[PDB]
Amino acid sequence: QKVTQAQSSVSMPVRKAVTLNCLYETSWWSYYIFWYKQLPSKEMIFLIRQGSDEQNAKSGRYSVNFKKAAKSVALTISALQLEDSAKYFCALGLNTDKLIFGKGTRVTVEPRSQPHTKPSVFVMKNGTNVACLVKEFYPKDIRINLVSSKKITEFDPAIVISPSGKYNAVKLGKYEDSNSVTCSVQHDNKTVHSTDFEV
Amino acid sequence: QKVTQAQSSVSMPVRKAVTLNCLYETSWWSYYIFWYKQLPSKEMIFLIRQGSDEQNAKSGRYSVNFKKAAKSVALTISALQLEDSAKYFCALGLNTDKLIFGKGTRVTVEPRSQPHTKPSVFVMKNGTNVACLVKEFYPKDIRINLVSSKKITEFDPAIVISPSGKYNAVKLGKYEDSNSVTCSVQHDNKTVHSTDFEV
Amino acid sequence: TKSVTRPTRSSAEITCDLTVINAFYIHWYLHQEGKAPQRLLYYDVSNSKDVLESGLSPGKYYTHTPRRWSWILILRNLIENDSGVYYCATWDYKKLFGSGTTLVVTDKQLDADVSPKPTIFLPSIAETKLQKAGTYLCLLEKFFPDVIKIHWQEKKSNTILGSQEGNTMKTNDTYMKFSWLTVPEKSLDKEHRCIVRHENNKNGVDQEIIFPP
Amino acid sequence: TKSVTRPTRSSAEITCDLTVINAFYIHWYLHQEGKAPQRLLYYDVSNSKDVLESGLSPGKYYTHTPRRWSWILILRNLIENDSGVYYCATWDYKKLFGSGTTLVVTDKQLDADVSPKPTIFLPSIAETKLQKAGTYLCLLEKFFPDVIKIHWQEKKSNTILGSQEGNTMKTNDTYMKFSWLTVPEKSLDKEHRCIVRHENNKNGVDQEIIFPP
Repeated sequence: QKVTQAQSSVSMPVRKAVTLNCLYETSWWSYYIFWYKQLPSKEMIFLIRQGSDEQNAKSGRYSVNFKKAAKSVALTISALQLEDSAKYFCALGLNTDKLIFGKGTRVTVEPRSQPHTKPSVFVMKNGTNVACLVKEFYPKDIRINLVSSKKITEFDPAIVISPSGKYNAVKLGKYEDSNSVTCSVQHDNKTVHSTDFEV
Repeated sequence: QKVTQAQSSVSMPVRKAVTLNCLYETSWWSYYIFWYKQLPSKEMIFLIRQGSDEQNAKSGRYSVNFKKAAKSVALTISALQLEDSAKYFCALGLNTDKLIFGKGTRVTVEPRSQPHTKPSVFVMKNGTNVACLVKEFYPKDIRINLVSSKKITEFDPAIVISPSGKYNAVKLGKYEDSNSVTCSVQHDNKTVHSTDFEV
Repeated sequence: TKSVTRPTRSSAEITCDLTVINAFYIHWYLHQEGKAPQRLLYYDVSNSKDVLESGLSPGKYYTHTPRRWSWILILRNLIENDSGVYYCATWDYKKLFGSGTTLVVTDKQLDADVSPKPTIFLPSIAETKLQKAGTYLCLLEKFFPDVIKIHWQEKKSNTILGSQEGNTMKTNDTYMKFSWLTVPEKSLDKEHRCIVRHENNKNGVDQEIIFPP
Repeated sequence: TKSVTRPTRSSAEITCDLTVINAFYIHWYLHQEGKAPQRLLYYDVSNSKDVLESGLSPGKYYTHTPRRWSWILILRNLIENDSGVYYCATWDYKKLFGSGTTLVVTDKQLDADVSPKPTIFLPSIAETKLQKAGTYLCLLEKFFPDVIKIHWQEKKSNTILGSQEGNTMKTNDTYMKFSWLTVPEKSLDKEHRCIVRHENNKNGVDQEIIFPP
């Protein structure tokens, strides 16, 4: 009774398709294979169930490819979306029975192709904490360095997908003077300061 | 390992003495005998401890008579009071050990000798409930019958010792009219009504 | 002391108030009517394991420590012959005991509200001249677990007044108690209370019946 | 989902929110990092007994039913290798799961207050002309169990606003998170909230940070 998933991570863009592999192994004669997904808020949701006696089970945007002669089963998620970013588990399995899970594969969904836009950075203070705010920009090649002669801490930027399909980033940093600090950006071969917005 | 107490109840008046018996039985060579008392609010209080190797243990108003040749041990409560009305337990018995208790004897302490007084009854209503109230009287020979042609319920009287050393009694009773009801008392060969107090 | 009124085939939590720093073993005793207090088990606290008696299999008694130096005995699969008073004990010599907790195991024969319902009384008019005093009366009724405590307090004080209770008489399936108090002459027209402690009170907080002049 | 932060050699209560009428068996799963969800035990409810795994002796896991149809898994004698996410499950086919409960087992290395402490930010002055919008920023810090949930609400509504969080970055022994929200033009000068759910949040009630115009 073993379930093997030798896939660490996958990256597939929006409205494409993805196949996930699951090598089960058992000695029973009639079993079921369940598929579960785990949100980052730690919730398990039943996706699809493949009974090992009748043909391929599909339910909406999910499809299961079953190789009974081999030991391979495969989940298809067609027409991907933005909340298909989870961790997916293969389970093997009347009220007393247990499910045997695999180690789980992670699907990270990337946005589509967009023309390049420009950052338009800002800055905001709280006495000693600063925060450079970068507005929407499509390619993820960003460098959000700040300017201060007196540096204490500088955490990493946090790039996240906007609801427009582009990216936003915040980079915190604690300094002493915290008033003569102005952030800069090296996005897409053209430097963007924050003094042109100031006046 | 047995502890026997063949005494169901004792009645002894105030500032007298009482002996309680406890027949233990064991095969150990060195043991202790503890005495506990239980209030009616279910609290166990350690009274006295008799070590079976040295002489008789006394602590204040408690004394223990020890017969090592026989199997008899005996607690003395000298100069009785009014809060010596409990249930007393004999126990037999380093942090892991257990105590073996007996079935327990009950001591009910009676007040002293007083001259006879007279009841002086009253009455109090709540629409349908009545309650004859009897003030202080020393000998407990009371009969607190009420008068009504229309009787529904009549609970028993509750005779309790007053802080003066005499007795008070309440007898409830539910009736319909509940306004023309007057209680009477047959205490000590002289009947006491409740119409002489009314005017 | 309080009461616990679980039904049959259920679970019951029995906590003891005996607060002791750096204990080693916590014993558990059971007292039933006309019998002796016997030890059920004792709980090692440096190893966290129960040592039972020679009478039953495991899966009945469990000692739970929710915080440090606090213990709860959990009973499981309650039968009607499990009802009694439960103490907890520790050695020091003497053996201290832990104020008792009555457990009542019923067959869910309540079917209504079983809170104590007062029907308070007022002193008579003829008592308040020829005695220079007056007496209250605070009759409670229709309450099931019978571990009830009536005590009287002043209008604003922390004194316990000289009340004189009665016996917890039993109706056909419920119970009934009454307490009463006599107050002297120059403390007569004030406020008085008939605080009633019980398990099946509303919101857990015990009642507080206010008495007129 | 929440967190539990008991120390070593202690007891932990793990309750699950999965409310099901007329269950028969309640399974209990454990998920650790880079491993699979394995079943620890399952609790019969018509007989009230635990059936364990092939790995440990009894005296570690106990299933407690405080009320009818409510279950708590009590762990005993906690070791540092007991930490993970605990689910409860029932069959129906499919097998429903119970939203998880992280348990963190530490060596009492906190030694201070570990509540999330906000240091909120205000939109820049130049953003509020050439964008017709403004952005808040709600930085939290110094909180240990790391199961935290920041969501933004309106001044008086029940809507969840389009916040955009960041990664729970780790300081030398504590943690730090920040969330931020962009609001449009004609809903700008109102009040906004930065509700923060956490375990070591004072009085149990979660925070509620009010944001100016």
